[PDB]
Amino acid sequence: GTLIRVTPEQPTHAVCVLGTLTQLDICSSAPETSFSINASPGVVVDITWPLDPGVEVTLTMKAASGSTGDQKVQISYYGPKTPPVKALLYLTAVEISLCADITRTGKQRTWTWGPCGQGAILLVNCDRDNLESSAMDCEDDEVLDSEDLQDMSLMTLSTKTPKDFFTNHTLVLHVARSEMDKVRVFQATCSVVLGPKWPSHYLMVPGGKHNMDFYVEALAFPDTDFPGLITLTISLLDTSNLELPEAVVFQDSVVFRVAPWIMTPNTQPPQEVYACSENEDFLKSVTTLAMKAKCKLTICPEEENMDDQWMQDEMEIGYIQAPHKTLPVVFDSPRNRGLKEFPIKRVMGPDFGYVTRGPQTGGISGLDSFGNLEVSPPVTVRGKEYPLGRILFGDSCYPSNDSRQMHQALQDFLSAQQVQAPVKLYSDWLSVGHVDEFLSFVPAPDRKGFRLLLASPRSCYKLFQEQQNEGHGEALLFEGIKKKKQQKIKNILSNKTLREHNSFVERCIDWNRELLKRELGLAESDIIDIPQLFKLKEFSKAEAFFPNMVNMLVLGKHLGIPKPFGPVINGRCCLEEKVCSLLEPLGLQCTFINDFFTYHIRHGEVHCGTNVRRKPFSFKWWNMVP
Amino acid sequence: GTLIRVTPEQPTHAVCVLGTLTQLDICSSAPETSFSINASPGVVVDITWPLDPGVEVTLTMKAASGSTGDQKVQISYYGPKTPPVKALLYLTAVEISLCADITRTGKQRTWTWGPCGQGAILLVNCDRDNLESSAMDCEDDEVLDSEDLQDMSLMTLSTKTPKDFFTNHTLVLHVARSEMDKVRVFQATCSVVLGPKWPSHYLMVPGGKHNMDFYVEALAFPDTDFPGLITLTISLLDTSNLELPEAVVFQDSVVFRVAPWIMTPNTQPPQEVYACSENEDFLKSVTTLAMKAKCKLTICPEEENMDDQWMQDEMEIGYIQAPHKTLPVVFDSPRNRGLKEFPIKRVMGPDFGYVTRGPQTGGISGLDSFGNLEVSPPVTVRGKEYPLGRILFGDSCYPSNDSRQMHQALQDFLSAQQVQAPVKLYSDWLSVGHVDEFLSFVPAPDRKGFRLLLASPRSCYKLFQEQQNEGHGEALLFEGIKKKKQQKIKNILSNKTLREHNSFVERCIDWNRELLKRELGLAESDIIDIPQLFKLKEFSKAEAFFPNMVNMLVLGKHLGIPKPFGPVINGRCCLEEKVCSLLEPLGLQCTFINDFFTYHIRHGEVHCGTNVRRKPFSFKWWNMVP
Ligand SMILES: *CC(=N)NCCC[C@H](NC(=O)c1ccccc1)C(N)=O
Ligand SMILES: *CC(=N)NCCC[C@H](NC(=O)c1ccccc1)C(N)=O
Ligand SMILES: [Ca+2]
Ligand SMILES: [Ca+2]
Ligand SMILES: [Ca+2]
Ligand SMILES: [Ca+2]
Ligand SMILES: [Ca+2]
Ligand SMILES: [Ca+2]
Ligand SMILES: [Ca+2]
Ligand SMILES: [Ca+2]
Ligand SMILES: [Ca+2]
Ligand SMILES: [Ca+2]
Repeated sequence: GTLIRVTPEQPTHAVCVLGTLTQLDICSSAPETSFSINASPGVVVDITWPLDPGVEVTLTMKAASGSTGDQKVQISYYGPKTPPVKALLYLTAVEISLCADITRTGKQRTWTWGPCGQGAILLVNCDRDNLESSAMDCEDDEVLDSEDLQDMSLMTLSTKTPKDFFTNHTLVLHVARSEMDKVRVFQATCSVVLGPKWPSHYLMVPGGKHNMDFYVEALAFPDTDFPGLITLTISLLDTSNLELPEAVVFQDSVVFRVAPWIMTPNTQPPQEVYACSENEDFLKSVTTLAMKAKCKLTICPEEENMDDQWMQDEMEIGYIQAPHKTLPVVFDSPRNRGLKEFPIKRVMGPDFGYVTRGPQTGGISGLDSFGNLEVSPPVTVRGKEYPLGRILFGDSCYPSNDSRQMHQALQDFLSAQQVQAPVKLYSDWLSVGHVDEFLSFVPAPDRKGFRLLLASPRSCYKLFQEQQNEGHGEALLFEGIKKKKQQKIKNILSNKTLREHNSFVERCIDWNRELLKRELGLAESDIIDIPQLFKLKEFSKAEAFFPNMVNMLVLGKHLGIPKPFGPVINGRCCLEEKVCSLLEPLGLQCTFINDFFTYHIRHGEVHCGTNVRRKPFSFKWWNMVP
Repeated sequence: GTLIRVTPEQPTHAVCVLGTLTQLDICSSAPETSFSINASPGVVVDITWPLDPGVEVTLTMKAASGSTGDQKVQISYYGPKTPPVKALLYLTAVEISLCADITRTGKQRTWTWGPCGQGAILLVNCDRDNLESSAMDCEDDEVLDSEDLQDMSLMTLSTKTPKDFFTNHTLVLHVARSEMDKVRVFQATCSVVLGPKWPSHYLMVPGGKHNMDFYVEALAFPDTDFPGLITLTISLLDTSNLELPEAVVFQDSVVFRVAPWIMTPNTQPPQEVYACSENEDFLKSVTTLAMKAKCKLTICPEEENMDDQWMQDEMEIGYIQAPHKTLPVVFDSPRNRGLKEFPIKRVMGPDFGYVTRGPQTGGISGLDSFGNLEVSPPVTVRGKEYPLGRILFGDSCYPSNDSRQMHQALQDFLSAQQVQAPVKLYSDWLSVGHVDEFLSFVPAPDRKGFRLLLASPRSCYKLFQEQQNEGHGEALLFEGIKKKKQQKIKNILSNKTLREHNSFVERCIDWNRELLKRELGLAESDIIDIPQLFKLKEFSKAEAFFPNMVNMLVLGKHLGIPKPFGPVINGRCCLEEKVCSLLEPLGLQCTFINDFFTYHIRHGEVHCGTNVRRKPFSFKWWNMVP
């Protein structure tokens, strides 16, 4: 909005940016009734008229000027016996537009969510396209490779002005000081105009028609103290008077939203599998499973591992997504065990981003291991859509001196990525304490296109009771293993303290069942119970009695399930048969992997020993309304 | 939600909290068809029935139990040739309700804004009811006075259980560790159960009917890292098994929203005026003005002042408001000049809260003085209501090496009080740089019930030109003052560099005019221009040429306006006459106060030398939808 005051005493000179509302004040300095308005054909006035202040006169230009004051407005004041008196306005029209991909196609004042929303997207430049640097590309103030610009967002300044216009006007590009530490802007022809050191920059623009390209990268993910928006503004300054200060004539802005970090559920098609190298036959089995599922396979060796076999736990592979660019990004967990370097050294790289949260020298729990970080498949809940699913992570039921939690910095980060609205589940009853110890998700061809699997002592008691009823009470759990105390179905069933333990575990699992039902919108027909016994040991914390079968590797329809070594009835482990009877009808393929004397005995299973990069959702996160 | 699994093998025992959904799993452990359901009259089952898993059985109790298992459910399984087989469920119904003033009358799972919203309110306990302490009451972990509880929010736990119930159950009260540093909870009969040191506490509750009262205070205002919600939860634990861990049976919560700090515009009725004590006749004039406006008057003496006369600038008196309690609260500015102690020592006190932001040892601007902090009267803008008005504060147009801004910590705080959605205006062209240097708001009996006053060189040129046209060109500005270079209207008008300066100032004021028009919804008919000349001096920054009349004390309809000492035409200063002609038709009373050789010459005026506590809005902030 602009109000030009017109004065018969002296002509006025004004600039008019096209797309702006220019109005006239004709009354303030009127002489002494009536006025008339004559203007050159480039000017459209909307409004032989009386000198009433309340009546509005608006001026709109159709085209940029070819020279200063090349459009004219003449206001004629007159009365009953007064010769008409003229006020002169000389206008200069210019085109100043700051453009970005506000419609999110790859090419209002605010950023809005959803399919009818508006607002451009910025990716954090947290990958490493640069040769032999150890840093994410956005840690310096330079575009070091041409490929790096593909991660960046394009913004253009179009101007159309007279050839001499910037003799007396200057354009400045700026960002609030508030936001300068989270963005960097390069000018193309390729060097920094805005960023952490500099919140504004004077542009060198020639008169006429000109187009100037900028590349923009984010430096920070949305977080507790950063909602995720960055506004960049162009200001047009009048520098006509050599004594007087600059005078802002016009401001325009674009508002960017920083891309959130997004996880991928087990129901997204797998692309690449990870584990550690002893476990040679364990590695054989996942190697064939990866082959069957068409996945690239990467392995971390003893040298790099530093003895760390829990490839599930230091990292989580998500992705960031903008209309121009989608890339995988590793969330590196602060647990900083022997795998501490793996995400940094050879998961971070060309088109593979990095991020980490939490204290890095100590201040951590078991529940900060990313076996305690999962996501549901897409779900709709009492009408609210979660088309990227909901992050799931384990916690206690209430905070006590003895309870554990994932570090608040991690929880806060996950929440500030609004788009998979986290749900806290109860996992602290488990010795290790990870949600993957009692749940998994698998694809299914019907209902909602998945099933929630839950560990279930109920199902295993039922299974073993049926076996006994059919005469197999002497059947031995742990047939196979040369150095473990074997146990008969009869004695398993008659052990009253084992049954009490498993009643307590069942309760803990039931509590979460119902939590997932409420928060994820599940009916029982969404859920499969997997026969699974547990035992309490050390602080009354639960570990698995036999290899924890729910803690499986999901590679499409190909499943890597820990071999339980259950009672062999008619030539087969009945646990394996029960699992197969439950999952094969969904068209899933179950391979049972011996993880016993390498994973199981150190309190984890196949899922705990592996990790998977999966295909990002096709649904665009910005088309959600969180 | 709860799913009880029933088993003919063995009876089950369950607790049922009234108001909860209890469902039965009848199929899982059914024998081998059909089942029937018989229950005692206290139990209503909703559901001679087939053994289909998908058919749901729900159980609801109407009354609390008098003893354990005093309600019964019996499930009869049968078939074609099978005698009916019974499963037994023994239920114990209890009443566990956590209550607060969720309807906001003084007495869903989420806090919601607006007149049909829900959610209780918590005040920050940032006043000082305690005798001779220097601290806000919420800095310790004790209720030291009975009056202190009036600032606190009541929350009640009602329970109705069997007399022996808490033999095998325990209740715990908790808050996330995330939120414990921002709340404190006392138990009444009076000591702390929850707070910064403790996130949970085991309640001692007797069986039967019991009611336990808690008092809750907030410790933090909503801010960048605190959206302003605090959830407190009660968990019911089963402690029946002496070996096994506690087992959560039921959780319920109340969600509190912390009251935001709120400012009061000049259109709110005044209650108390502040200034500093030399200025004896300045003090006389405000003393009479306060008297006319029925205001208490408090004065800060030379000893305490430390030479600081700018009582506008260290502090801003707002208020916090809950259904049970409203109190004034002083926002103490970090400028920490000679008035540094005044807000702490004798504005903070009984039913007068305190808050401060920003760095306190150095790191400040002129624009952190609270002459640069104002609010508009209530306004509606293109349909959006701002029923408490919009905070207004001064800034530059873009950040440069030479621009100033209010400290980000202050801006962030003001924004996080969502309820007066701040607007940044342009004040950095002014030497001192405060929005009060160029705007004020006054009550008016018509349109929107106020006018925006703006300083206007345009109006003063017009005024002086008319004077000259009427023959008064020799009239002297500064008639009155014995030691200042007087100046004739003729020479004022003919000074071309003065006119250039005032053209630039006009532009800066016009820019804000239009900003206020957009952001506040104003039409010109909302706005009065006040004749005012400026001059540029020192960095081309604007100061007032004569005492800045817009910088006035608004006490209802009684105005304390700086005496301009303008040209005396027909026995009166024509500036004073012009102002009176503009404001008297609105029914305002103008007193012109000589502030010349005490305020004006040190770059400020009457508003700058004073401060006002005003009446809080009657509209309840929580009934807004920000
Ligand atoms: C399943 C999952 N995500 N698991 C990680 C759990 C195993 C791991 N084990 C050990 O640290 C360990 C050290 C020494 C002896 C035995 C086990 C863990 N607790 O993180
Ligand atoms: C109008 C308003 N809110 N004013 C405060 C402006 C005056 C004050 N003056 C001085 O500090 C000063 C010191 C020494 C000599 C003259 C003036 C200020 N700049 O804060
Ligand atoms: Ca770079
Ligand atoms: Ca890059
Ligand atoms: Ca790490
Ligand atoms: Ca890249
Ligand atoms: Ca994981
Ligand atoms: Ca206290
Ligand atoms: Ca108090
Ligand atoms: Ca202070
Ligand atoms: Ca009080
Ligand atoms: Ca103020």
